[PDB]
Amino acid sequence: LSRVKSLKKSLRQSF
Amino acid sequence: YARPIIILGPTKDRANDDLLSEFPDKFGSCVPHTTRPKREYEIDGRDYHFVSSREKMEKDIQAHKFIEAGQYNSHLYGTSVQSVREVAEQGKHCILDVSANAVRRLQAAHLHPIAIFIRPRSLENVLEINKRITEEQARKAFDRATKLEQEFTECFSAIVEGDSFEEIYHKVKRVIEDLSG
Repeated sequence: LSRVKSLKKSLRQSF
Repeated sequence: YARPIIILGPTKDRANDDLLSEFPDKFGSCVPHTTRPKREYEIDGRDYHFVSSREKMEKDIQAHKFIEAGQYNSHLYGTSVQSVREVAEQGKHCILDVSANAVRRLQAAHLHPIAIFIRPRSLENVLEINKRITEEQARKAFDRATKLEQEFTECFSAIVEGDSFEEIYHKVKRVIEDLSG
């Protein structure tokens, strides 16, 4: 898990 | 109408990727939303649905238009109910990389997700089905999977186990075939 896609990174701050 | 797929637990990302690559006619990805500005080579409606107004996307999140929503680097991202529906209606299973909270949201939108949990039998078993990680990382993955099962068990269509990723992948494919009736 390096250079993870931004959409997948957005899962780390979820509403 | 093809049921959307949410795989959870250790190795789910590898399972998601492999299904997409092996059966491009059967499985597909839906188009996410973001508020970030469009860049070169990106196409609205293909790479993302690009939202001009952050205020608009916040209202839509609050109106339950998204099964999963989040933020990164100052901008909003999310997976809309309508985007999943568009894939399902084209006859492809939508492979969803989303949290277990998105399952109840898809059900409430009457999209009938097939939710599959990959359950590690033990710490030892994590290092059997994932060869890329340390014992202490496997411990963290194991604790996550334990908490996920304790919380989300009622949402699962099925739970799969195995002594290798290959066996798990085989069982995952079999579950999707069975639940596609």
